[PDB]
Amino acid sequence: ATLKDQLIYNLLKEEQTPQNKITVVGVGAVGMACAISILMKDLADELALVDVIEDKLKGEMMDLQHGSLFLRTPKIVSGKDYNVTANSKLVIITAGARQQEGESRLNLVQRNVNIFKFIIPNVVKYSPNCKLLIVSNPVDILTYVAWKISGFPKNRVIGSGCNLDSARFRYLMGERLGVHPLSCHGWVLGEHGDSSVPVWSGMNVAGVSLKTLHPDLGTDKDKEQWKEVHKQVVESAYEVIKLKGYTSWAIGLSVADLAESIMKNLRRVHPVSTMIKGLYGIKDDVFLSVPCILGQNGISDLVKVTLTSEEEARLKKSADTLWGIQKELQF
Amino acid sequence: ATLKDQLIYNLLKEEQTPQNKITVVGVGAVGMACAISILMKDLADELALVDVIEDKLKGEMMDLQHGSLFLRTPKIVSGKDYNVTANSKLVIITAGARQQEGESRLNLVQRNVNIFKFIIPNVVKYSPNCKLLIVSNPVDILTYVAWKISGFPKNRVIGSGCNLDSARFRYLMGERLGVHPLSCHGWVLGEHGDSSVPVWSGMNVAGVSLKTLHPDLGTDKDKEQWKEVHKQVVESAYEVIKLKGYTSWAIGLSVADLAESIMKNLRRVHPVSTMIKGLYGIKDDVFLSVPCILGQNGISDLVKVTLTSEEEARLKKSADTLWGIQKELQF
Amino acid sequence: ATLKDQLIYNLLKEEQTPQNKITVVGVGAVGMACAISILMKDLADELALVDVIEDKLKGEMMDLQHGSLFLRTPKIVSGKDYNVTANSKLVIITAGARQQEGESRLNLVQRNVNIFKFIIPNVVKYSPNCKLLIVSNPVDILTYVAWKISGFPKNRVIGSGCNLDSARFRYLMGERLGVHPLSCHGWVLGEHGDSSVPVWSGMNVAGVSLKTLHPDLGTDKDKEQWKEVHKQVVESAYEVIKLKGYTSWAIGLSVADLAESIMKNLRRVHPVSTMIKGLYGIKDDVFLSVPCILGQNGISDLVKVTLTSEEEARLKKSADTLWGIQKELQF
Amino acid sequence: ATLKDQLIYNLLKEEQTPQNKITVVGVGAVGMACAISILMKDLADELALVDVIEDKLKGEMMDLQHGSLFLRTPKIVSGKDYNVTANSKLVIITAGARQQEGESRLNLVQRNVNIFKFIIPNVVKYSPNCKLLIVSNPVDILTYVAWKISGFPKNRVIGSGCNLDSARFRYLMGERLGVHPLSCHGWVLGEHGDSSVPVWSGMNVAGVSLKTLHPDLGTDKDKEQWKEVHKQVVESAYEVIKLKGYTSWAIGLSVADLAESIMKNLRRVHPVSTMIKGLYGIKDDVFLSVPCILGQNGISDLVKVTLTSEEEARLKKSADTLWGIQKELQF
Repeated sequence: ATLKDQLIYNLLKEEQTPQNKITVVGVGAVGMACAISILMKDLADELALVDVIEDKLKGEMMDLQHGSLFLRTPKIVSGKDYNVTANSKLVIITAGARQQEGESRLNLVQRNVNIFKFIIPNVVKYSPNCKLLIVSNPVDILTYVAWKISGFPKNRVIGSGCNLDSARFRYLMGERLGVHPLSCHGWVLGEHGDSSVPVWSGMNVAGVSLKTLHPDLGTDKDKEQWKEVHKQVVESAYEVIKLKGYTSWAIGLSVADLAESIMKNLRRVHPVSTMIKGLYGIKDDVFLSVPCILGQNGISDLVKVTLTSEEEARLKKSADTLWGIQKELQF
Repeated sequence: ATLKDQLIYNLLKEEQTPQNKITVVGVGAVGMACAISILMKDLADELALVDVIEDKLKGEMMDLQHGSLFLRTPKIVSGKDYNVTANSKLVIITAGARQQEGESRLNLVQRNVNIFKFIIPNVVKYSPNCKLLIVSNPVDILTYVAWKISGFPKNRVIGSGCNLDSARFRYLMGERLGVHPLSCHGWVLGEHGDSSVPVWSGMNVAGVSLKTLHPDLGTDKDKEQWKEVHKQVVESAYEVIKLKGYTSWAIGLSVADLAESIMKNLRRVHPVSTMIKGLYGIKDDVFLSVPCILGQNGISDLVKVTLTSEEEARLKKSADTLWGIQKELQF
Repeated sequence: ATLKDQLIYNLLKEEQTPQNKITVVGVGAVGMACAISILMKDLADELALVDVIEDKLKGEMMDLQHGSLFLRTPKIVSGKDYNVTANSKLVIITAGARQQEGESRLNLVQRNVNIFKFIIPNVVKYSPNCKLLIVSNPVDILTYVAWKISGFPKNRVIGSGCNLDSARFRYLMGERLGVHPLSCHGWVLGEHGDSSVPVWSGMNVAGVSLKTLHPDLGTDKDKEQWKEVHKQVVESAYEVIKLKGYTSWAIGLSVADLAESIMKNLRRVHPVSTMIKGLYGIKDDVFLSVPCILGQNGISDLVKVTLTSEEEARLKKSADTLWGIQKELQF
Repeated sequence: ATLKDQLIYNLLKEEQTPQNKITVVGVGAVGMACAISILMKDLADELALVDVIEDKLKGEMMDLQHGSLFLRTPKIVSGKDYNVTANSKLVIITAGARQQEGESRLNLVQRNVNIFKFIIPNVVKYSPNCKLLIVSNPVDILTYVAWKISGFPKNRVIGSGCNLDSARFRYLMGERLGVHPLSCHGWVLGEHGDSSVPVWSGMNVAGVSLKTLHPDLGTDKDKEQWKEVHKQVVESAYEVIKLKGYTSWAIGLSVADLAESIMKNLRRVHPVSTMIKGLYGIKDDVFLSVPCILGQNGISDLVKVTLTSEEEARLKKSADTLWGIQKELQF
């Protein structure tokens, strides 16, 4: 008899079905940051990695596996075939084309659509009940694309949206005030990136309205120039990209935070990208970041934030731009 | 009055001395894996990053800072000047030279020595009471170098040594037996890399000696070829390097495990590289991996593993090789 | 419209089926220690508490609920009706009768049987696929009882058995050696309590056999009297009971450790009580503690520990005693 | 040579100085709930327990020690002599007299003063640099007493105050709205207990003011009777006490949350009891709960919450009552 059979008496042939499985698609810096963050928060009993570059994929998988002693996620697998993703509760999509210099936004989105036309039906085939969390940029449009291709109901297709931007906002707020960002409250909503909307009316510490204490907050008459905070939020990513080449750690952490609300059914509120038609005067199928209640069924509820006519106007303009692109897309 | 002063009443101007500070030197893939692993285990109240490449350094720092909302380490700093490292309890060195094409080993090692002649006195100046953890390769030699340059007592200079190799060994063992590596015990000792020694006599599950059940275990007559496991331990790292270009996650996790024993004064036993002269038959000032008890004073105690004459012979040969290299070095 | 409906837009009416639910039966000190340990390790998305004393039950539930802000288990429920336990993955039984003055052991055990005849079919009705973890004393016998009543296969009925005794053993060993118990290995097997068997041959640090270094280890000629360690393992529990009235924290922590292996499918090895007929020379349907691999299907595999004829004799004597009691029982 | 000395080579005689030590005074249900919560959050490298009932104290200590394998706090000690508390960073006081039926508030406070006159100088003697966290009831007065006796500056004497009441408020808010309490914001301030002040103006989700959406919020004209939420907060403890005899778990969790901000220097904002003279028109040395920034030096800063004249009036009346008692105290 083998050493194993001398040492160990087997009771069960186990038809291994994963109970809390997560898949990350794309093993670039973003995908791997998501993976390590997920592994270190014990959110999954099985982690699957998928990418088209087989050697890099295998290398990342093995590197993680070699750290198993220090983790509590007993199964880490990878493959270019989507059968490795079967029965995932949550599938995180980070794959996508990188925008070349002089490439139009439309062209970039169409390249990503061509990628998603392959990824999404494969994901859906093997995990028809999963939640989709889209991290790939441009996230609002790509969440829309994932939604269109998957045929999933809207509660189950979520874009990372302005979750990280809101985290950055709160970090900068905390630095200005000398308070941990957990205790600084403020929301960045709408379209991820330059057009996002900082909701000044909601910024507070301990329930104290900053806008109330300082009525010129976020305006051009503001002597403390709080507008810059938002400008910094918008530009931070660029700066990080200018400095180290890309951004990864912060995105990975924010994505793991989302994953945690979903996998643990927390019903926390996160600013994520969701199908917003019928709100704020928006009449098209577009996805924008609003505060959403996240749980085991994805987005169950939305918070209705009261906005100024100017803030609503920004949202509508974003919706118009997004739709102007989306209607050109070939599925 | 400013918004801050309308919102916040200050009681104290605080000369904040960090109480649980860790420094990582080198922000390549290894250093950043160490940093993220440390941040996600809440081991430090302040993390300092140091490197000579300033833009990359700043970018990595900012990327981590942007995730502050999701972390419990309130201060992350960086700089090329070592004054940012002041008052660290633990300093982790991952920096080192990369071997150029056609450069001899002695030359490469000498370049690392010259680098350490700058790094180490700077580290010691600002944190004279710290523990030094050397991760840079070749790790046994560079740990010797750090020890010589720092003038620290030997309990406070630790090389990562065979900690990860032992973790890999336990992973592979776990895969062969169908058991989590936490419950599979086995030690890889001696010189990190090709010359390491798998201590077959200690391999066990639930205290059951595998060698006793299978006396040919690890020999050439072993029909199950357990030798291959050790071979894979040695080679897997090369494989990962061939597949993805480098290794990072597993080393980061194992280093964070070491850091955890040190920062929490756990007195767990880890196979790390220590100045082993006067034990195990070793007669030169060399560092080799043995099981060490790690706590807040670094290595306070060593486990004396009973070895066969053949295992002892391998350790002595490693010591002779290491000393043969070290005596060529100029300090 | 209500405030909620002005604030929140609902997308979904959710039939929420909990995905990682745990039930604790009995809210005495042991049950509540288990509950708090489970809540602080984030093992469950729903925790159900059950007991016959309704006011105490409700109070404990509310007290836990009031700490929800500090926890990551979004649903805590309680009730005397077992419908609150529906769809549990793991059900932990701590309930049992207390021996009255002048009541025989057989009588006490029979009362526990009669209690289990109510509890177990109710548990099974609402969670037919759960794992049962029996903590109630006398644990080997009551685990047998739960197994008989439930009709579950043996992989799914687990007694806490000698898990805590082994933890205590490793603590005492750690105290003697100056090493954390995580790095001190030793197994207490067989019948929980006075008759348990310390397996001296497996006691080790870093794979170094203590028995090999010290052949008299655990015998009567042992000048260091390591036997006393086992004695203390047996007696410490009495001592704690004499000192504070009962024991709770350590058992709660050890049970949460078991739960963690089960809920996360870890396949770690734990010394738990399992139906051991056909192994270790045992010929009756009795439960004894051996090292078991624990995962999502309960006990999937057992480690076959090499024992001396004397150790085997002790196990057989325990089996005969247990069967001698069990055959008097009426189901 | 002993087995230990054969197995282990000692490098260091360690003058053991704790780096992150916490003391809990009082091992009643509250003290032990604090202790288990602290142990499970890895906030201390050493935990000291102190109480006057020696057998109960020893029993609790041993019970915790037996769970060491499952914890990462390597030293747990206890004693009636305060020398066991030496060099604590944080000392949590839960000891105190229990109010008898018909005992006046003044008489109860004086009994507690007599207890504190023994406890506090002993604590201060052995840990002159510690932060004091007073949990004993009535907490506002006893924090004042601890402050007077210790001679500590006010940043270093903190009362648990309305931290738990605010947590309960947020729990109830979450239940009314279907949102996790982490995402529900609301503050209970002032005097702990019936006279506490729910700050309706600050209640919000995602920065959306509930008071703005529902102007009658918290008034007698409120058709949804949100006032009841506060009444429930006030009464919850009584109910829990009526049901199970006392309250423990929630307090333990909230206290551990405070301890975490202090031990990790987080600078989070918590509603804790602090010396409030010179604010809200208060002219006496009284302690009330306001939002405080908590870190390694205790309370470094206060948030200035804008209150209505009615809310201020409630605070002033509380201050008057507290002072009316405090001026009768004999030190």
